[PDB]
Amino acid sequence: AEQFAVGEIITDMAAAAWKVGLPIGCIYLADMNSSESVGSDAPCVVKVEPSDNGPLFTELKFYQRAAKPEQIQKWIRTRKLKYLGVPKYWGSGLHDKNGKSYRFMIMDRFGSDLQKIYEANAKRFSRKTVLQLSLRILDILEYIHEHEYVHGDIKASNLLLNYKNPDQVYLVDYGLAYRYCPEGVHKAYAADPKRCHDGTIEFTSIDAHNGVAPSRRGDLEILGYCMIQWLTGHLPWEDNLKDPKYVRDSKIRYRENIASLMDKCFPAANAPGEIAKYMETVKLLDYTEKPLYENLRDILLQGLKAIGSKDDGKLDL
Ligand SMILES: [Cl-]
Ligand SMILES: [Cl-]
Repeated sequence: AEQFAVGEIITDMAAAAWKVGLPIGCIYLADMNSSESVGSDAPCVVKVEPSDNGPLFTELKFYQRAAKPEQIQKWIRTRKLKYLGVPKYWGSGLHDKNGKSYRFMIMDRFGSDLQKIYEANAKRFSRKTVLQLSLRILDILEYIHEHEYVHGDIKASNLLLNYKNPDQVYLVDYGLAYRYCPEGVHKAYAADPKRCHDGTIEFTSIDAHNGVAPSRRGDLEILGYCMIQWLTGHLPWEDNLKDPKYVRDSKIRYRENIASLMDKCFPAANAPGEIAKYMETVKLLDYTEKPLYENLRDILLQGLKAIGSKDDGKLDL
């Protein structure tokens, strides 16, 4: 069912006016209201779903709580970042059509996802690329964690490049994001009956596989599996993804013996040292424990030193 009449003007709850464009979930190009049509280079998108859609409500709440343009900018200034890969929230509202109620949200428009680019590079990213991606993902994770949320589903298809700057990567898709710490009260080590989702099976955390709610260590664990996938094209459990108990068993055993994971994934060869160190540091975290993000970033910075490079913000894609 069509949710918009192309080129109509929609007004958000803050009375800001936007125009709807072509598709690019149900996502359309959007821009500020003007005499012009919305073009292919539009700086925004409008996400629209029925008002009873759970994920868009969850996502909207995340964006309203943590992604206000001046909230992000303040954090950038105070932590001295070049940028922060949390997309900006521009507004939202309610839209009725054909007697059905819809929710809509306006957010930044992006370029390509990383999964497309990974597959065009024969399912490899270079070590330089992986370290630079991971540093920026750590900035993002620290931010969202400090604002009471975990993502639980970090992967290359949820990483998008700035439309005007291909060295800036953004983490998208908060429809299934979890408020692990509402009002500073950490959730208990247990399943949340309100949350069904377990992340993406090849990348998800051991906590998720055990059926408990995702926490901060889980996000960092997910990023660890992504790094291996990106560097090598593979994960050990990739042929058993229809069998969750196998995937969990494998992740548990490999966490208990990280050297065996390194031998498995970097076979007959030295493993890049930063990856084992990253994983050893994450392994030390308890469920409720606050990560030492700077130490994790130091581990990756040492990997850049090791290859004759530095954090110059260049993703080399
Ligand atoms: Cl804040
Ligand atoms: Cl291959």
